[PDB]
Amino acid sequence: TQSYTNSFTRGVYYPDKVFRSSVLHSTQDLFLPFFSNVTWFHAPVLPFNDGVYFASTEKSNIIRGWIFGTTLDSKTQSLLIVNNATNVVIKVCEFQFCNDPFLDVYYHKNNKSWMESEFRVYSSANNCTFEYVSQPFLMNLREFVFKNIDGYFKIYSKHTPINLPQGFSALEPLVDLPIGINITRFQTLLAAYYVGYLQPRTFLLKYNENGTITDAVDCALDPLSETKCTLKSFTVEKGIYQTSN
Amino acid sequence: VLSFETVCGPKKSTNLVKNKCVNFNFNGLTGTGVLTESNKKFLPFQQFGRDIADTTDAVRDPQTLEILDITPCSFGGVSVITPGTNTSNQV
Amino acid sequence: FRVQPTESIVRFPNITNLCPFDEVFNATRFASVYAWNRKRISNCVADYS
Ligand SMILES: *[C@@H]1O[C@H](CO)[C@@H](O)[C@H](O)[C@H]1NC(C)=O
Ligand SMILES: *[C@@H]1O[C@H](CO)[C@@H](O)[C@H](O)[C@H]1NC(C)=O
Ligand SMILES: *[C@@H]1O[C@H](CO)[C@@H](O)[C@H](O)[C@H]1NC(C)=O
Ligand SMILES: *[C@@H]1O[C@H](CO)[C@@H](O)[C@H](O)[C@H]1NC(C)=O
Ligand SMILES: *[C@@H]1O[C@H](CO)[C@@H](O)[C@H](O)[C@H]1NC(C)=O
Ligand SMILES: *[C@@H]1O[C@H](CO)[C@@H](O)[C@H](O)[C@H]1NC(C)=O
Ligand SMILES: *[C@@H]1O[C@H](CO)[C@@H](O)[C@H](O)[C@H]1NC(C)=O
Repeated sequence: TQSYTNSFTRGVYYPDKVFRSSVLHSTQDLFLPFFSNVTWFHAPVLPFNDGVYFASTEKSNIIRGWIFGTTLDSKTQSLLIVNNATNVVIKVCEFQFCNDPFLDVYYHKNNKSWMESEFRVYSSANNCTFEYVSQPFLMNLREFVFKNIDGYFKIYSKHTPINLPQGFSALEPLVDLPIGINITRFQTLLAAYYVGYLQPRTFLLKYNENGTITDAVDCALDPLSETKCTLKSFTVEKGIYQTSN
Repeated sequence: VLSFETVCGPKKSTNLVKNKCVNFNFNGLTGTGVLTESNKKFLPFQQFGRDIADTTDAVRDPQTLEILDITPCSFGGVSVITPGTNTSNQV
Repeated sequence: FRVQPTESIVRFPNITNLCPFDEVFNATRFASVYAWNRKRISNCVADYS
């Protein structure tokens, strides 16, 4: 299932660790384009080009874990992320064979809702380098953006309650794990997917007095946004303005 | 045998001095200025601070959960006020 | 006129996650040379002193 939907100003994250109060900043980094189209996934390997935007909402904890890699073979190192009930394990260890993802013949939650101690997806645990354990990543709508720039793998997260809904929610950094591996493909795991891809765009964020982003404008959507970015302001007065060439 | 090929030696620290023009180095953020406490509220993940002119304003020390401003210690020009040298010699 | 600095300070985060050089050196029983142990010490502060 690849039903398409538009992203209404979703996928904004803090670019740096610095703090700014009551000032508009223009930055040129990877971002999800405003009003771009995303793909819903239901019950395949994604191309994972220049970052990714992951979002999912549900009242259960069915969704957990991700796998990254460029070949998923013994030739090249592969990465894993899996969340437990009380912890998370992130080990960049090679995996050779994947016969089939685990799937119960019944998988009915109307009678039995217990699915425990049934996780075995790695056929061979070869030599590897890094392993990180911390507080659970997941807890409402969950939004994650994964990047791989200069050998650093960065993960952002945010929990936005809903009643991709409209609004602005900034993604705060979570864990900058230094794997060093090349990533060209990714895939989600089970026990309602929003997938979007980033481009090297330029933005103009608005910083609150407390230091949080409230609004942003994409400098390549419509001529009004280009005028706003040129003037470095969110309100434009009457007149004629030169924007580009 | 320890073969060689993230693994870096411990970097020692120095006591924190305030209200004096002191050279500082906070996680590689070299600079010079006076160190004073600030009534700001950084986010949990932020570490530095930067004003409209892209100049470091406030820095959070990596050890304790405190944030302090960075103000350059006083500089400026000097002037001499004197009457005519024939009239007098005081300045 | 310019006020010169009076001191130089360097601040770095607490030292922790020290490498397991203590465990390698004080092994109660080592192995023979033909089957020699190996430990990939990575992602830790060394403190060779
Ligand atoms: C982009 O999203 C729209 C829905 O707004 C869809 O009609 C269109 O097919 C998408 N683009 C591509 C290349 O599929
Ligand atoms: C987390 O799940 C993995 C999956 O096998 C398991 O090996 C590990 O022991 C779990 N964590 C804890 C603290 O039990
Ligand atoms: C780890 O396993 C891979 C897979 O064969 C191998 O090529 C590599 O030499 C091993 N060691 C390291 C340090 O990567
Ligand atoms: C990743 O790609 C770069 C260039 O695309 C290459 O030099 C490097 O060997 C690849 N593998 C790793 C582990 O960086
Ligand atoms: C900034 O934080 C203070 C203290 O939590 C709060 O009172 C104030 O409303 C905040 N400013 C906002 C949300 O604009
Ligand atoms: C570093 O050690 C000091 C000792 O007083 C402690 O207060 C501080 O919290 C430690 N660093 C951290 C984790 O903030
Ligand atoms: C200073 O004043 C006196 C008296 O007015 C005059 O004689 C003298 O020439 C003056 N000095 C100079 C350098 O002109």
